[PDB]
Amino acid sequence: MSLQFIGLQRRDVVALVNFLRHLTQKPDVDLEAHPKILKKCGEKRLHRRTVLFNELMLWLGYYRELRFHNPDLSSVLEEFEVRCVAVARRGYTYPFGDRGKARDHLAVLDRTEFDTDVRHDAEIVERALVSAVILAKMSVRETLVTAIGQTEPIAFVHLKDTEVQRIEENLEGVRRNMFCVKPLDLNLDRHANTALVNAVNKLVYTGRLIMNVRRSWEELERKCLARIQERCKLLVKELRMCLSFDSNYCRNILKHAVENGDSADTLLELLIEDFDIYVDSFPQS
Amino acid sequence: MSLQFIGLQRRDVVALVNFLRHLTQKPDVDLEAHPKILKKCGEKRLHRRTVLFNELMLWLGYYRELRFHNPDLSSVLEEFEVRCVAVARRGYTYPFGDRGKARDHLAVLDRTEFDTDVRHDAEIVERALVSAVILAKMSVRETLVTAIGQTEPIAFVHLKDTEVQRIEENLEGVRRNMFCVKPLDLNLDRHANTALVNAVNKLVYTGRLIMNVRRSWEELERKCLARIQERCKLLVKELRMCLSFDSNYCRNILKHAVENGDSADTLLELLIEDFDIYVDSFPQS
Amino acid sequence: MSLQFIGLQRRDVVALVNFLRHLTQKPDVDLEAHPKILKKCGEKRLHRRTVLFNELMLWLGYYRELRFHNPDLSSVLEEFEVRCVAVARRGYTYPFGDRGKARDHLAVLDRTEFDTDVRHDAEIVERALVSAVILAKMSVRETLVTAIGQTEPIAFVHLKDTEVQRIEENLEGVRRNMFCVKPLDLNLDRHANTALVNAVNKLVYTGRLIMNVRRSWEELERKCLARIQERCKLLVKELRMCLSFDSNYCRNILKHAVENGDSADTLLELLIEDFDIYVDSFPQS
Amino acid sequence: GLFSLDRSYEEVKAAVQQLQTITFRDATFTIPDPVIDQHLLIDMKTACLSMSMVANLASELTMTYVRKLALEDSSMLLVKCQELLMRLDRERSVGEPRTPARPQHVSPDDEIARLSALFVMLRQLDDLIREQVVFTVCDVSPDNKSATCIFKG
Repeated sequence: MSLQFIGLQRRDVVALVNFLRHLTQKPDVDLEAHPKILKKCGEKRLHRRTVLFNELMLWLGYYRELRFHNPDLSSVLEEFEVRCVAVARRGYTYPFGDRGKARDHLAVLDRTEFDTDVRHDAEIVERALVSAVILAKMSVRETLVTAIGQTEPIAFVHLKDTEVQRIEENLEGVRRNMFCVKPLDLNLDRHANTALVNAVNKLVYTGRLIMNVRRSWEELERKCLARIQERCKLLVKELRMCLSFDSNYCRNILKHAVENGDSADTLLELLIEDFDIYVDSFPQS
Repeated sequence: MSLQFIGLQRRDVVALVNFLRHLTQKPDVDLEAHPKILKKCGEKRLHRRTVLFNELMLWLGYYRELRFHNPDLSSVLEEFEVRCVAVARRGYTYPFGDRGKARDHLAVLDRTEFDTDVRHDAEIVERALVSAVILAKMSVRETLVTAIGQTEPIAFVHLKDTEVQRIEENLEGVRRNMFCVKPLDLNLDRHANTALVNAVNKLVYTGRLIMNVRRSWEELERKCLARIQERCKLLVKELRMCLSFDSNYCRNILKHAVENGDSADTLLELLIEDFDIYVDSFPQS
Repeated sequence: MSLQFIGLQRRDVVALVNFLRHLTQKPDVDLEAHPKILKKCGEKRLHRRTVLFNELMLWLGYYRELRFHNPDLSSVLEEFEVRCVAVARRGYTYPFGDRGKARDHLAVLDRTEFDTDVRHDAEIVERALVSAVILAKMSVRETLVTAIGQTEPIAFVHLKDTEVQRIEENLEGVRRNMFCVKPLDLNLDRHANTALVNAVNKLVYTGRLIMNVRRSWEELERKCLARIQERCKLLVKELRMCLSFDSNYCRNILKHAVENGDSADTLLELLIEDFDIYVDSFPQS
Repeated sequence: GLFSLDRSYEEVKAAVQQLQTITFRDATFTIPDPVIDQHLLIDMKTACLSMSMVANLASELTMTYVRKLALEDSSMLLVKCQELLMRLDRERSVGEPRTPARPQHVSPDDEIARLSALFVMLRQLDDLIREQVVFTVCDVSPDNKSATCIFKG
């Protein structure tokens, strides 16, 4: 469970442990966004092997921390449907030019539900929002897309330039640290807007929030495994260079597959429990 | 964003903002309810111009926390919308002394829906409950009052006084503070009561809830819109007396009408940002 | 919350009073599981009349803490129905070698319901998991016992034994203390499992959680009441010897039977409000 | 015939026996079971398909039309019929249903083939849909042995 490193002094070891304890509460949760933390590995100061190895441990413990926190979306996914159901009852009483065209959108809005897979979750968020913004635009008699295959872009309606520039800073700051979000001091409600428009705006906000969290999480998750294979392919080339009991031991550890981040967990646990034996293979000082 | 007070020490400004930030958590959410906050303004200790200005800052900032917290009974509203629909399936089966007299109330019950305006909702539930609470009386063959001009006081039927007293104190505690509703441990159904009557009671409960919250919210807002208009009406008089550039500057900031709480938020956002130029107007200590 | 004791030293009273506030947090939530706390009660330091009375206070107060920390499964118990319907969601689509037999299991899975009363659920869970696992094994074509009168054990399917150890250890720490929940046991593999088993295992874990907590609370209450009802009998037989007023006041209090949820909580208040007067009888120090 | 597929169950095993013996205002005459050798005969199978196709093909199909007809309101009951489509027995939960389920995106031409296959099954069912009188007895002989019926058809 405890991580191990070779060249670094205990100050930097504790620095990385504290960097990892505070991951969720840290802004910009991305190891590639903190180049000084990678410089803490002591690039250009220690041997190529020890640099590569402390970096592999950094990436493995970072990916393990991601899995350990693993941002749950249970409450917002249910709040999104609870919020979604509002627009239907707000739109029923409203008079439309062609009520059947909007009844189709209310029906798309009311059959919303989330499949168990995380993969199909983002698609409902987008289809309902397309059904809702188009509904709100029919509410205001605003121009609609007509070309075949074209679709209205999801965008907030009747909101100030400063106000959308302000909420987009929030929705962007969700992308750089998903696990925690700070709700805006500003409220999307407006006295000038129709109640349906306000419900649509809050629905769009929750939808863009869900989409920003999902896409960024999956991006980090695949990137970590990409760097991990990047490291193991080079580390094997380094270990082949100098055969000994312990250099030949780390290679037989690295022979295994890297896919499927549970396999990275396997590699990290086997790499820790067998650390004592090959620690002398890596030069230090 | 940063409220500005003239003659108020940070010990009192911290108290005034701590009163706002925890407003959802306090019972009796009314600025007038807490007179100590009205005393923290410096009234009868500061000059009148500064007194009215600090009172005005308090009112604009309290109105803002109202617009922000902005209760939204949607999750309960859908349950009420379902229970009203069940009430008619119960009332249709049970034999009635008059097939046609109850037809009016059942059709009134079928016609319930929530208008695009939120403000109509409290009316609907009212015309919902006159539809039901009268009808349940015919259910027990009780002789409901038919004197003109009184309709039918809303009331739970065939219930323990121990229970109605508790449910009444619950509705009252919701009345004073409408944001942190506390879920009941009570089971409103009683096997002793008629199966229809358990449904009428589970309907009337949520109906009283939605009515009380909407009424109390409108009652607070309808008051604050008068309070801020009075503060500006009195402050423009005091500001007329001085011809200093900043004294004319504040009158020009106050020219805009406080109606339509959106303007109440615009005036505050403006009144903060230009505070530095005219702060010279008001005496200090 | 106003507990008192006759002969205990004040420093010992501090530990006993603090045991109330730190009860649920610590592992091994059972009064016997802590013998030190019962040596703190006053055996062989205080007279038998004092010891048997002191244990009445500890057992009634412990029964009071247990009901304050009213363990409330309904939040998770609702999610059990989501997970169970999610299991049937895959039981229909999944092909079987013989489907006319598994259709019985899917129907029997559709039956499961939650009564508002707690005591039947430890049966319903068993009716489901046995019906579910007999389904899940047929996903991977496991050999099934046909001998009449045999129930298949309730065990996780295609979860590694080292994983099963870590998950059953969490279940054992749940059986140790119902209040503390650590659902941090999610190591299931994306690749290694099939469509049914992925949900059958999570359903089995939630059912084992719900049943373990129900049984743990039931054991706690079963021991508490039998202990209190015996200590009352011992003390009533003990004070019969004395004639003095302060002692007879105690028997007049203890005539009332402790058998109820509400009766111990009434006796403890009635035995606390009148403590000033009968403490003279019990010899102290 | 609809139970011919379910002879494993004791409840159906008993209900079939109850349907088997009609109880009429006269001496009773049990009806032979169509099921035999664990397997249904081809005619009843085709007729049960004619019924179940009409029972299932209509449920997924009629919403695409009722949603459009309910707009007009001249008849004034198709809005009430949109709720009739739901086929719910209990009053709706606080969950999904507010509108009936309708097919999505359906490819332009197959909708004609499903429509026409709905009508092909009524033709298979028509022989059983409407029995027709062939006699109307005016007087009966004693012992109810001869009767004198005016012929119909």
